[PDB]
Formats: sequence, C-alpha cells, structure tokens
Amino acid sequence: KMSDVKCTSVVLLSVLQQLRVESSSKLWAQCVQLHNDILLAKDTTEAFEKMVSLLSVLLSMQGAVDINKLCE
Amino acid sequence: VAFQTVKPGNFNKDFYDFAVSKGFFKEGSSVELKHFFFAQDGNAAISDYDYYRYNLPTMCDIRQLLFVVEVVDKYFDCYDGGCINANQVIVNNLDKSAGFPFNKWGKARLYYDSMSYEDQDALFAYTKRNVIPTITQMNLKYAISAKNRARTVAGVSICSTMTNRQFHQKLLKSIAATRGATVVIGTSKFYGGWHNMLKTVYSDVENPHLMGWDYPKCDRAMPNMLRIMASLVLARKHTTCCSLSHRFYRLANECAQVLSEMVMCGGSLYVKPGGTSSGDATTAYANSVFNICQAVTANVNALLSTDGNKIADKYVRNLQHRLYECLYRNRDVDTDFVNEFYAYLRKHFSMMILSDDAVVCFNSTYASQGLVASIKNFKSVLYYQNNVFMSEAKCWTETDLTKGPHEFCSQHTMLVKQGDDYVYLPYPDPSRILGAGCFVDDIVKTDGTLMIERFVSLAIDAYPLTKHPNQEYADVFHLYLQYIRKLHDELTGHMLDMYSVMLTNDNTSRYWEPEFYEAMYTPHT
Amino acid sequence: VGACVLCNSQTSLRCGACIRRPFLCCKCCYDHVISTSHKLVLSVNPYVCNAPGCDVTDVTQLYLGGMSYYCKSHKPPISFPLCANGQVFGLYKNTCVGSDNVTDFNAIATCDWTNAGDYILANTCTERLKLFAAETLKATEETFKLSYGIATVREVLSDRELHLSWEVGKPRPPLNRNYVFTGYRVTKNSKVQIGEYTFEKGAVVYRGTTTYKLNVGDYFVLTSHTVMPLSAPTLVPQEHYVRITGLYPTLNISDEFSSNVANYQKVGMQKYSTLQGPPGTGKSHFAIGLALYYPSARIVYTACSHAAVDALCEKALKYLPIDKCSRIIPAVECFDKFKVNSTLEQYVFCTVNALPETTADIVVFDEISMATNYDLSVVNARLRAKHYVYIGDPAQLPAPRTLLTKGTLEPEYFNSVCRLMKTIGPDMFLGTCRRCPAEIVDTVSALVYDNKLKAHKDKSAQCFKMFYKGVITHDVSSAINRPQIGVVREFLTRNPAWRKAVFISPYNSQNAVASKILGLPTQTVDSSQGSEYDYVIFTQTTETAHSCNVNRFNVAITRAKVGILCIMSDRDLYDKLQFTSLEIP
Amino acid sequence: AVGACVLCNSQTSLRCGACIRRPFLCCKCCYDHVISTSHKLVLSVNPYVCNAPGCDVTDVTQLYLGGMSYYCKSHKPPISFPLCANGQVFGLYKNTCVGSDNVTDFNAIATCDWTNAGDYILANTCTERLKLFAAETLKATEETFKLSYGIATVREVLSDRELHLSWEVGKPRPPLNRNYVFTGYRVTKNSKVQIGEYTFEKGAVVYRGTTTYKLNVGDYFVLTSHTVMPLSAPTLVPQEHYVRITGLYPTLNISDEFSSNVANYQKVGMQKYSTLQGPPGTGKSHFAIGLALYYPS
Amino acid sequence: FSSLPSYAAFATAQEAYEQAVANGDSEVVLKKLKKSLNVAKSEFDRDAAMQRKLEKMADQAMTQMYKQARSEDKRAKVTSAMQTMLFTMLRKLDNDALNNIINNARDGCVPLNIIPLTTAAKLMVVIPDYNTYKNTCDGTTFTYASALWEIQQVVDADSKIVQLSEISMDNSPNLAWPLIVTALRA
Amino acid sequence: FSSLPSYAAFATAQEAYEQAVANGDSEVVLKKLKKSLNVAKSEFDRDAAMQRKLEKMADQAMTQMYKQARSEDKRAKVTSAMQTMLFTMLRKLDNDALNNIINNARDGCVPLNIIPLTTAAKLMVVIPDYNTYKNTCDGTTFTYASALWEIQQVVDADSKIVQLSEISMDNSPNLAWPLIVTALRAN
RNA sequence: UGACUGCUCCCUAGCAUGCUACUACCG
RNA sequence: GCGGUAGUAGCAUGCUAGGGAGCAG
Ligand SMILES: [Zn+2]
Ligand SMILES: [Zn+2]
Ligand SMILES: [Zn+2]
Ligand SMILES: [Zn+2]
Ligand SMILES: [Zn+2]
Repeated sequence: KMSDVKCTSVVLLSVLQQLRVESSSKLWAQCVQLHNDILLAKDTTEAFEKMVSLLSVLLSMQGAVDINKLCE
Repeated sequence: VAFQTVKPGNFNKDFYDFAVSKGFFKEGSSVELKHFFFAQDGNAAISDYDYYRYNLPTMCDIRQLLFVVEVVDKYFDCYDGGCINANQVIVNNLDKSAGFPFNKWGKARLYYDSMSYEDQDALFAYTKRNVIPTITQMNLKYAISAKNRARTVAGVSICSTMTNRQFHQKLLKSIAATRGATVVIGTSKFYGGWHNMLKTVYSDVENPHLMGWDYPKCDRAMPNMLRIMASLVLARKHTTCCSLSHRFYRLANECAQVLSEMVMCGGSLYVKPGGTSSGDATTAYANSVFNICQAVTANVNALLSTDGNKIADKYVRNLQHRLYECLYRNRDVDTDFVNEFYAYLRKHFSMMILSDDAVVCFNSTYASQGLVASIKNFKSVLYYQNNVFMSEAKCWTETDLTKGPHEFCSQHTMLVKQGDDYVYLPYPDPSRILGAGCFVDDIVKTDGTLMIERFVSLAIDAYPLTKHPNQEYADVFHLYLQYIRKLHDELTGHMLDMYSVMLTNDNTSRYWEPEFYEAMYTPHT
Repeated sequence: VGACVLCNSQTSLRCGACIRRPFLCCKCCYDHVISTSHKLVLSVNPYVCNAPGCDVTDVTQLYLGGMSYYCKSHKPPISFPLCANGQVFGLYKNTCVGSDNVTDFNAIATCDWTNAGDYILANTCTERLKLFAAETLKATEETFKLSYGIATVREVLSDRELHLSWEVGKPRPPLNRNYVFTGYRVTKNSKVQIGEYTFEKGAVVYRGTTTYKLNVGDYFVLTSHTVMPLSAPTLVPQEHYVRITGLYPTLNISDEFSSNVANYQKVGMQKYSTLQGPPGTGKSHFAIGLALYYPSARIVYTACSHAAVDALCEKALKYLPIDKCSRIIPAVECFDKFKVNSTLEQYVFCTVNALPETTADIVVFDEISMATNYDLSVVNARLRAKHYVYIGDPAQLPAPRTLLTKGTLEPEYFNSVCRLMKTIGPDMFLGTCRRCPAEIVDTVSALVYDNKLKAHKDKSAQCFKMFYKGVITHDVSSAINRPQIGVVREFLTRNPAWRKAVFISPYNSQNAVASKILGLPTQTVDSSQGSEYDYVIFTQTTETAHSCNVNRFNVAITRAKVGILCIMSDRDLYDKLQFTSLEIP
Repeated sequence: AVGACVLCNSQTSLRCGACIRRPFLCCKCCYDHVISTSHKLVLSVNPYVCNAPGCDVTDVTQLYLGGMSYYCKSHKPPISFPLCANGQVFGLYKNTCVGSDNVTDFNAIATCDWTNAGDYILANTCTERLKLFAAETLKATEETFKLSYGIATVREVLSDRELHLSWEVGKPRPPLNRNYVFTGYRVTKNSKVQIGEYTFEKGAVVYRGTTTYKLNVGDYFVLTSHTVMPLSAPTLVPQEHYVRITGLYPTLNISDEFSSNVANYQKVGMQKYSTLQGPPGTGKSHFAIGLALYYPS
Repeated sequence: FSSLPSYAAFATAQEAYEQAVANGDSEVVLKKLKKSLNVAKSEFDRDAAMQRKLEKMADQAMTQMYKQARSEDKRAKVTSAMQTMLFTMLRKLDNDALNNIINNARDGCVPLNIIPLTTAAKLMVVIPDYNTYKNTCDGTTFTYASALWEIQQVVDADSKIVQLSEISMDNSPNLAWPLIVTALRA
Repeated sequence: FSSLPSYAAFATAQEAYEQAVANGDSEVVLKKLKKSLNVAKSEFDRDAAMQRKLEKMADQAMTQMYKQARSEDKRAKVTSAMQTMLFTMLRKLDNDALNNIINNARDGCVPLNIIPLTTAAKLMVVIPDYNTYKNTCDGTTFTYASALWEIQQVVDADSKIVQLSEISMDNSPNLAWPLIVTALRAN
C-alpha cells in the first residue's frame, strides 16, 4: 500500500510540474522536498501526511477544475 | 544566473497494475521498489559542483610513488598504443553534444564533418607545441537511482575530444579488446563472460578470499598527482611516435582541459580545483590506472609496515628488505625487482579492475600476517593519499569462493548448474528491474506497445533471477515474460480492430519463452 | 489522426494542396484526389520523394520505397505504388466507405469563391461540408486582406489626418470600417502597440477608436488571426417537446410585452425558434420579456458584436437586477456596465468573439442574417443548452462578401437556418411596430414581409419621395455624385427644420464630401440597424446592384420614427413607394 | 557550392575550370559550353580529374566514373561510366537542364581574349548574365594584365621628385602616367608593410606621390591588385514611366536659377531612370543640385 | 498466392507432367514438360516472390507509421491523461485525510498555502459560504484534513476582521462571503 | 530497357522464329530459331542487366556528392557564425581599462583570472541567505576586489525585482533566496 | 541544456563472399 | 553422359552502414 502512495506522489509532482509550478522557486523547492521525502519513507503514516501536504499545493491553485474531474 | 531543475519520472501505470495483478508489491515481501527518479530544485547544479571542495592539495610520497608507477606500468605491458591519423579514429554516435560554446551551432557531427582529415591532423599536431585551454559544461543527469543526491557529468568541448581521441584511441581500443587481463573493460558478461572473468581472477591463489572496497567521492577527491600519473602511464606507449616535448605538451593540454579547467556551471565560469572530469575521452581507463595504483601502494604499505623479525618465510623477508632498498635507497629503476614484485602480487593478490570498481582474490593466510593488503590498509592509504575516510560498511569480504563477488558492477553472482557443469551467472537487483519497468520518460514508458523492445532487453538482464533460491525473484522474470506476451497480443489486436489485416505470420513467440534468453548465458557466441 | 469528413472512419491523411486540410479516408481521399489538382497528401509524414533534393510532389507520382517514398526517377528496384487499388496508402486502409458522388466535396475544395454559385455550394451542401465551407471562406479572406500594402504613416501633418503610403506591388484596401486595421509600432527591433484604425477620404482621415497620437514610420495592416476548425453543427437536429417540462412556469407577467408571452410558451416546448424580427418590432424588447417570464433561465444572449449585443444589453439592468448580468470582453471598448469575466452568470450576454464554452438554458441570438454558418455553429460549439432562439431576420442584412463577385446571393440562403423561415416558415413573429408609423411599415410589408406588419400610428406625411436622376463619377472605392448632393441642401434648405437629421448615404465618402457642405452626421448603410432618428436624409447616389437592391438600404428607409428622406434616383423600387412627391427645383 | 547556371538559371553544381571567372553551368548547358572550346576542365564539388595517384589527364570527356573517383581510360576500373556522355555532363541536378540552342554567344565571351573592338561588341551586344560575365572578365584579365610587369624597385635615391628605379626580370614595362597608379609597400627583414600611392613618369624617375613620404633603398612598387568578386543586380532595371508622380513630394516654391531644370525633374518622378544629354558644363553638375532643392525630401 | 496468373500455367504444366508419368509416355516428349515446366516455377516463384515481399514491406511501413501516430498523439494529451490518472489513483487510495480535502475543494474550502504538519503553524482556508462553515467550523475548532485547528482569525472578503459568534444563519447575508479562516493545528 | 540495340535484335529474332514456326517448315527451323533466341538471352544479356548495375552506381555517387555539398555549406555557415560571435564579443571588451593593465605587464602576458577583476564594469553577486547579504552587499554601495561598487537592480530566483528596503531580517523568509545583486564600478 | 566508454538485443539497407536449386550457351 | 561459364530465384553466414532501445562505470 505504501507503493501506491509513492507512485501517486510521482504522478502528483508530475502534474504540478506541468502546471508551471516550478516558476515559483520556493514553492517548487517545497514540492521537490516533499516528493523526495515520500519516496524514501519506510512507514506509511508519515508518507500519507506528506502526501496531503503535497496535494494541498495543487488544491490551492485555480488551474485544474476539480469538480469536473471527480466525475466518479 | 540560470537555475536548472530536474523533473520527476513518468509513471507506467499499466505495467504497475499488471504487476500487482500477478501478486507483487504485497506488504512484507522482499522485492520492493527502491529506485526512482528523484526531482531536484533550482540550486541543485551548483550545490553539486561545490563538492569539488573535497579536493585538497595532496603531496605524495615521491620515492614510493616513483616505484608504484613502475609496477602499475608493468600491469599495462600487454597492450600497444601510439598516435593514429585523423582517418583512423572511430566515433560511435556522432550526434552528441559538443561542449561549450560549440553546442550553439550543432552536435559533434557538424564539427567532424566541417573539418577535413587534414584540418583535424593540423589541429592535433598543433597541440604538441601549444596549450589550448577549454571550457567544460556541467550537466545534470536524468536517470533512475536509489539515492536523492543529484548526479552531474562534464560535457567536454569538441576541441579537446577531437585530439584526445587521436592521442589515446589506439591504446584505449587495444585495452578493450584483450581477454584475460587485469583490466576487464570490454569483456562482455554474456555468453559465459562472467564465468570466464571470475575463473580468471581466481587464477591460482592458495588460501583465496575475495575482497572489494569502495572509493568515496572518487572523481572529486582524486588528487591531481594521481591524475597526472595516470595520464603519464597512458602516454608511455608513445616512445616512437612522439618526441619528448610533444609528450609534455600533450600532458599539459590534458591538464589544462580536464584537470584544472574552467567549468561553465549555470551561466558562469568557475575554476575547477582538480579531480577527474567524468566526461573526458579517457575517464574509464584513467580510473583503472588510479585504482591499480592505490591497490599497489596498499600492498607496499602493508609489507613495509610489518615487523620484519616476525616474518617466517625467509623469501618474503628478503623481498621486504629489497623493497625498502628499491624505494628509499635506489634512485633508478631496478627492472628485475620490479618484475619480481609484480610476480609476487599476481601470485598472491589477483585483481579484476573496471573503472574504479574492483574485485580481489587474495591469499588469506598472507593478509592475516600483513604480507599483502588487507582492508585496513586501503583505509589508511585513502586517508593519507586521497583525503577521504573509507568506512568498512561499503567494503565487503567473502570467504567462500563458490558464491563469488558479493557485488561487482552492481551485479550479484550465483553459482548455478547449466547443462552438465556449474557456471557463474550475474543477477541484478530485482528492485532495479521493476523500477526500470514502472518509471520512465513518457512514451518511452507509459505505453508499452510502441516499444516492447524495451521489455525484451529488461527481461534479458532479469533472466538469471530464474535460478535464485528465493521465489519472488524468479517471479520477476516470469512477470516480464507474461507482460511481453500481453503487449504483443494486444498490439496485434489493436492493429486488427484498426484494420482487417494483421500478422499473416510473425515468429515472435520466441520473446515469451525462456529459450531465447537462456541462450544469452551459455557459452557459444 | 481522426475521422474523415466524407466517411467518418478513422483516417490519417490530410489533403495537402487543399486549403483547410481535412482528414480524408483512404478510398474517400482517393476519390478527392482523382478529380482535382489537390494531388499532394500528408500522412504522419508528407507523401513526397525524399530522395535528397527532388522535385516530385504529386501522390500517384510516387512509390513506396521501404522507409521512404520515391518517384520513379528515384524508386528502388523494390517499390510499391502508393496510390493504387482505388485506395491510397495510409493507416486504417481497411475501414474505408467513401461516397459515390464526392464532387460535392471536390467542388467545395476546388471552389475559389467568386460567384454566387460558390455560396449556393456553401449552403446547399451537406454538413461537414458546411463547416469546411464557412471555414474556407474565412481562411481565404484573412489571406485576402493581407495581399495588400503596409499602411505606413510616414509623415504626420494634423489631427484626424495622416500622410500615408503602403507597400509595393499590392492593390489597395477599401475605404471604410468593415476592414478595420489594427497596426502596431516598432522600436529598433520588433513590433509592439498602436491600435484599431481605418483610413478614409481625407490627406488620410483616420478614425481611431482609442486615444493615441502617431509618429514617423508608423505603419498599419489588418492584423490577422488563425481560424481553427469548428465542431458543433450550425444547429442541432431539433424537435418540439411534449410539455414545457424542466422549464419554470411563472404566475405573474408584464403586458407591456403581451406580444411576447404566447411567443415564449412553446419555445420551452421546443429546441430552437428563429423569429421573424422586423426592424424595431420589440425584438430587442422580445428577449428581455422572457428574461422576466423565466427569470430562472441561464439564457444565452449573443450577437455579432457588443455593438449588436450592445442592443441586447441596452435594457439589461434597466429590466433585470444588476449582478445577474455579465459580458466577457476579451483583452474592445463597448458597453461595460456589467461585471466582466464571469461566465457562471445567470444572464451572460456576449458576442461570437469570446464567450467561453459552457452549458446553459435557452439561447437568444441577435444578428442572424449578417452572420453565416461559421459563427452559427459557434454558439452551440460554445454551448449545449436547454433550448435555442435566434433573434433577427434574413429580412435585415447579409454579410459583406469580400470574394463573391458575380451576382449577390439570395436573402434566403444567408445560412442554414435562414432558408428554414423560407422553407419551413417563420417560427415566431413580431408585428409590434413601436417605431415607424403607417408611413413606411406596410410599404415594407408589400416589399418582402408577407403583407404582414400592421400600421403603428397615423401617417404624418414626413417620410419623403423625390423622383430624381443625378450624375455619378467614380474613383477608387467610392462613388461621388453632387447633382444629388446639390439636391441634398436644395432639399435641406426650404425649411431649416429639415437639417436636424442624420445624413444617410451608401458611399460614405460621399458624406466625406457632404459633411463639409452641411455639418450633418453620417449614416453607414449596413451597420445602421439599431441606430436611428425620426429624421434622416438619404442620398442613395447609385442605382446599381450595390445600391438599390431589395433589402440593403431597406434598413435605411425604416430609420424614421416619422420622417425620412428618399431621393430615389432609382427606378428599381420607386415604382412602389407611396410617399409625398414634389417638383425637383 | 551550388547555384543557378547562367545560360539556364537551373540549379547546378558545375563550374567551367579552364574558364576565367568560372560561372555556374547547367549539365546540358555546361556540355554545350564544353563542346566548342578548350574549356575542357569542369569542377564540381570536387574537380573532374583522374585521381589515380600521380596522373596527367584533365580533359572532361577524357574521364570515366570509377566509383568514388574519376579516372582516365589508362586508370579506369573495369566497371566505369563515362562522365561526359548522353549530351549531358554528369553533375548534380542532371534532370533540370534546358540549355540554349546557340550558346556560341557564351563560348564567344569565354573564348574572348579581348583584343579587337569585336570583343566589346560582344561585351555589349550580348545578353545579360553574359553582360556581367563580360565586364567582370575584362576587369579580371586586366588586373592580371598589370602584374605581368616588373617590381618597381627604387634602388637608389638621388633628389626629391626623382628616383633611381629599376624593375623585375623578363617583363615589359608599365606605361607613363596615372591611369596606372601604383601603390607600393615596404619591407623590413621579413614581410611587407606601407609606402603608398605613386606613379612614375619622364624624369631620372619623376614620381608624383599623393601623400607625403620620403623613400629609402630597396624601395619597390607594383600596381597592387584586388579580388574582383562577382556582380548581382543588372546594369539597369527593366524600367517604366509611372502614371502620376505619386510617392514623390511636389514642392510649392522653386529657384529659377535652374529654370532649365524643373521641367526636367517633373517626369523623372514619373519614371524609373533617365540618362541625360549632358554636354560639358551645361549645368550638369548644377542639374542634380537643383532637384536637391526641388525635392529636398 | 492462389489468385495469380502463373498459378494457372503451373496447374496446366503439372496436369501435363501427371499425364506423362501416368501414361508412361516417352523419354524426350516427357522431357518436354520440365524444360517447359520447371520454368513454370522459374516465372511463377519469382513474380510470387517480389509481391510476397511487398506484402510485409507494406505492413512494416504501416505499423511504423501507426506507432508514429500513436506516439505523437500520446505526447499531445499529457496534460489531461496525467490529471485523470492522478485522480483515479487518488480515489483508489481511499484515505480519509485526502478525501476530506478533496471533497472540500470540489465544493469550496481550498487552502491558501501548504497544509503544515507541525503542532504549530498557521493555515489559511477559504470558506465560501455559511452552509460550508456549518460542516467544518463548530465554535472554536476547525476540522480539516482530519485534524483540529483552533481558529484565531476569520476575516471577510473585504479584509475586515469578523469575530466568531457574529457568524450564524440569517446574519450571514451580512458579510462578503469568501471568508478566510486562519487556524493553528491542535 | 526498350531503347537498346538488343531490343530490335530480339524483335527481329522472334519475328523470324514465330514466322517460320507458324510455317512449321523444318526441324532446323526450330533448332536454329531456338538457338538464336538462346543468344536472345545473350541479346539483352547485360544490354539490360549489368548496366542496370550502373543505374545503381550513378545513383549512389550522385547521392554521396549531394550529401557532401551540404556538408560544405553547413561548414561555411558555422564559420560565419563563429567569427561573428568573436567580432561581436570583442566589441564589449572596454578597451581603455584593459589596455592600461596590459602595458604594465613586463612581457605582455597577464593571468586571465584578473582581467574581469581589474577591468569589468559590472559585478553580479549571488547571495544565498540574508546573513551573508549582511556581511557583503550591505547598504546601497559596497567594496570588493579593492574597488567600490554601487548597487542597482536586485533580483531573486524568479528574476523579479526586489527593492533594497525588503531585505530585512524578518522579511527575509518571503524572498526567493539566492538574490542576484548586480552593481556598477563607481568613480 | 544530454559527457566519455563498454557490452547487448531488435529493425532495415548494401556489398562481397559462401551454400543450394532452375534455365541457357560452348567445349 | 560429364565440365564450364553465364543468368535468375531461394537460403545461409559474415561485414559495413543506418535507425530504435537496454544495462553497466
Ligand atoms: Zn604519439
Ligand atoms: Zn483538397
Ligand atoms: Zn523524386
Ligand atoms: Zn568556360
Ligand atoms: Zn588518369
């Protein structure tokens, strides 16, 4: 199950990256840090909290329309 | 200033879902993902270049280095070298970057096309009378790894490679074309190459143990005197083609271009203090010369620093006495004793050397008495001749030869039964193979059908895992086989629903049964 | 890699010599290639002989080398002709259905758009033909405008005047503002920022929309855009519901628009209704009545401009609360009472320019005659709504056809829906003639309007009849006549109460000559509807097919509340018009 | 490396080697030039000569295609292929060749050594790229002319405005006055620097140096030459007379010092070119300065 | 390769040779049909050699251009493939702390900065209406991302501080509603 | 292959052969007019099947020299590029401040590392954190390399301008932190 | 913006060589 | 009845070249 978290963190940082987030040096620094700390974790309950903290970086923009993409 | 970042890898969700369909990645399994694409922020380039702060001015014991250079040169007698004309050099892949500033106008192909063989030869013969300082770009790498430290290679200008190739390529290609030597560059691991290499390194050593060490920050902590010695050993083959001033001016060009050059990092020129540029024309061989030098001096230190009165073998005592004389009492070479020490080393301390990776089969009961190098000797030698501390957590030792090197070029060794006899196969790290399956640059990675040739090669490298006692390891290889089958018979399906015509005949069923891969580890070919 | 037009099967070839390069199906592509000079076809790579430095580019002229395509002068011994089998070589070579008669398609593609036959093609075609047609028109016309010089203002004399030349070898753009330039200035290197301008009879009279003062080297061209393909149809396959379900029946109503509520009731029982909207028949009033009748509607008010939707926003907040209206004006100065840049809005007015793509409730489209099949499919490509309405009338005004040469096209095939109210009949009508009296209205009803619009009011004998002739002499892109301009003041003099009017005139430079004689304002003939006075003086100054055709200055005659002037030098429709005649002094 | 040929304007890659200026020639068109002259050497990306080590043959038809090389019959491999054949010499773009039926116009310019007035009747009554080739051939062969002559060594110096001067060996001598102005340059121990612009006349050698300088021993002079590179635009455009003097600035006021001028300018803005009948001192230098005020823009 | 003319000639020749060997005919007259028969596979097995070549040459060019088309339409939809893949894996993860913030975001409460993890730092969340305030905020505690945050500032959209118990139901059509709650992790 | 001397010979050989075969006269008819055709494979033996091998070699040679012509045009282009780069980068050289330091060298050779030191008219400091900014670029002017520089524009990692008022202590955590302070040599 | 090497698999092309069959001519 | 050369096709091996990819230091 931790492997699911690491793979989805890879995907998350990819989508943040193509949202041009790396044009804000400190934001990209924090995102890179969280992503590299998820890939190195060894217990799934700190990877999950760094994952919510990393996803909040995406939920705080206005580039990805969220309700349409939760078509379920 | 330019701030260069590193992107994350693309996820190959189909292969991952398939892998978890076959029951992989279950909690508490041994094979798990540890190799990823680690992303890097802006100030990652220079924060890596700054590691050259680990290169300190090191003076060397000259009367001992002058003997070690003779022994190390003796390790290189089997080959032949010299200068070659511009029409004899070989350049695989002309479409690679040409350094700075030439990378503004085209790849190396442009500069190998625009200059006739006479222009190239005039340029080469110009650098035997002049020094051409050059610039070097520093590039970040985008590759799978197990640690988040950024990687970086030195893109050397075309003006340096174009001439270093003509200076060195004859010897460099005579090294890569010799079998059974100490330097094992060029020797393939397939078709029984691994078994032959290991049976060669285990030549006849009487109480054999195997040993392997590790150079911390080998490229950035290498003292300049040892780089110069490496280049001087590589240039000892020019005793007829080049004159003395020519050899000095080529050495000077080498230093000015790949030792203390001007590195162009970010958008700025800095000075490089020393150590190897990892992307020059002779890195993988200069590293081997440096490796042999350190091993030889470890042996010299281990034999000279032993209570001579306690040695019982009255031949080794006289050898120690003569060794001290040859170091600190003699002033010119003593070729007979150089030959004798080299013979002693090859008898009791056989090596297998790739570019700073090494295996040693050594006489255990001599190293127990301090008559050849142990691992503490390597620790001491790197401490005082390399300015790094080598912790014994990165150096391995093995007392059972029927399970070979614990590691060599990132491969473990298994003694399996092929046909009727027992051979040594190199198996990789299952996490590495799975990671190369799951994470990749997009289109290379995400859709397989566009590139099954990838999974065929990955299954070639993942074959010996079939012979592992552990069972998840074998399941890696069988997973790759079933995935190739799925890729193929869904490509034909897509191009049938996209069509009404498809493979009237194929003969690609070989790619999903082991007889095609097995053949790559049996010796005929 | 998509579906071909004539086949809808997934293909990969695009006709290279063809202008807009639609996806073509293997057999269907071959059918297109056999009857034209469209003899170049692009697949993932272009089908041309890639032997180093060749010339051949026709398709059948090539054979499949292995990794390449070659001519016979280059083909390796092992070749394979690309265009054969009655099926050109491309992806999906199996799923090809074709059409037996595609000379419809070839005809659109080989259509250079010169005659009215071209637009008979553009409408009487079949569908993806229709979008291809409209888009081909637009493409070739934005390529049209730039075959002309670079309007360099190279000296500056006074304000409202310029010293202006152009580039070499090119003819010159016409005189007025259907061709509005948008020049931009340089520094030492590149090109940045002048504005929206047009050049007319001076000495160069420029009517810049924004404030600016020009310098030396200042240049202008009609800067163009990139017309990208269309998606939705011009109009959905519509049908009339069984009850107005999902729509909100309100209790109370305003009988100011008692000519309106019986009109809306089935509109919620139906997808689309284009209405018979004669000029000033409460048509701008019409869509605002439903606004109160169904205040729960996200109703899509669109027109050809915020000079036309301007009229839709005229009584917007005057009738609806404020924050429930919005208009998207992209980064043009028109109405800005609204909150701007809010699509999720209860009432969203806009133009076909830039209302973003959503889904709404009931569409209301002003300007249907002058807009064609292109922007016709735009609002539905914009938006998939509950139901649809088009306000306006083909009984107004077509578009200026820059390339139509021979013989202007019918009022009736303006667009795919314009035929419908002439083949199916008018979905709505409004005869509420709030504007013109018994003077003109029925004389326009006996014109084209079904004897259909009643009298508003008395006939005060203020719209006028003058039986004249005049003498005209031509110049660049206008026509100047003062035997009638001399009649203008001669008309305008015997009562100084005459001249409280706006001058109407086709060749608006004829007002660039008249404005210096009278001080009277200008009336553009075609961009006139929505704007009018009770008093308007009109010199038609020409009787040609440009001039006194049925429904052009038709929009100019009905400008009067009560009193227009018509010096009908034409015998075209003078044989009809029933107004006060006097002697010509 | 590759352009359009003169007589054809097709894109070729062949330059007549024996020809002086070496213009691009078209395969068929190049063959037509080669069939009627001693211009029998032709260069493509490489020269068409037998590259068998140490040969002598250099005529074109004298050679056959030997794979990666061109050979004579005395060298050709069994598998050969004559370069000059088919009525079309072997080069790039061997398909796009149009030629001219009568190119002895071109050959005549090329075989023109420029001796008689017939030579310049050729140079003018020719066609066009012929015309630029002609003028450029004149210039080329004349700057090669001037240097067939001695090196004017001032080897003693007696007085000012006089020199003791000899020249090199075997060469006739340049003439007497200043249409042939020298521009000598001085040496040191090794190479060649500055002297200046000089000419030598009836003394005893009378030198009329333009600049100030005083000469020494060993001082030498020759008519230093340049490199005449080819010429693009025509001698004169295909001109025509406009319909109104549009784009040109009609001025209100005028100077009637040049009343012989304004009626002369008025249609000149209504026209591309006008060469004027300008007799000596007929206000011709005055003429162009009148329009200067008439059209100060 | 059954539908080619050479097959008919070959059938004729083989019928002839069968008639020959079955009749026990001659020596040279049955030598007629292999100096005129084995030639019938000298120009049957060659015309049926090159077209059988073109057969798979065409297919290995078609599959090449198919792979090119697929790879050029795959790298032109990344922006969307990536996001849909991300959200599929997200809803597959089924974690409460992530589902909380994703539901909130899909209606209204987006944060304004990275959700901090320490028992200290400040978090700023946009609450767009009151109905939402009901579900998250109950008095002084803020439940968001499966944690508790004591509120310290709630400020209206016109930047004017608004203390807490001011907020309730019909007294909510009183404030510019994109409120911005500040809070600190419990 | 139709336009060769062998095609007419084949036509005549076969016209005669089938003519006399429809005549069906002799056994010598078939023998000679079937041994002459068999010189009909000697007819267009190579007059159509070894030359065809030249239509190979000529094609290949023409392709090779096509390629070499390109390779020689790319060379001239890159030569123009290199030399215009040199001639456009020297014109920046500032040629009074550097002619003066060179003439004081005893022989004309100066280390390269001092040329931007003694003759550059613009400095660019890269500062990682505020504390380092304090010991170096403090105030609107500073001193370095035994010269006095005056600050001008200060930009951060995102290349947007920073006014010198914002580089406080507590305001520092809101700055993208490797500031690039560019300055000019003062006089 | 992509370094220097080494090995390996897959696809295509060319050439020669080598092997086998069919046909032809002459001795 | 044999030999030889010439052709053509099939088949193989090898070498070079071109392209796609994988691993290693
Ligand atoms: Zn040498
Ligand atoms: Zn077309
Ligand atoms: Zn071609
Ligand atoms: Zn010539
Ligand atoms: Zn020769």
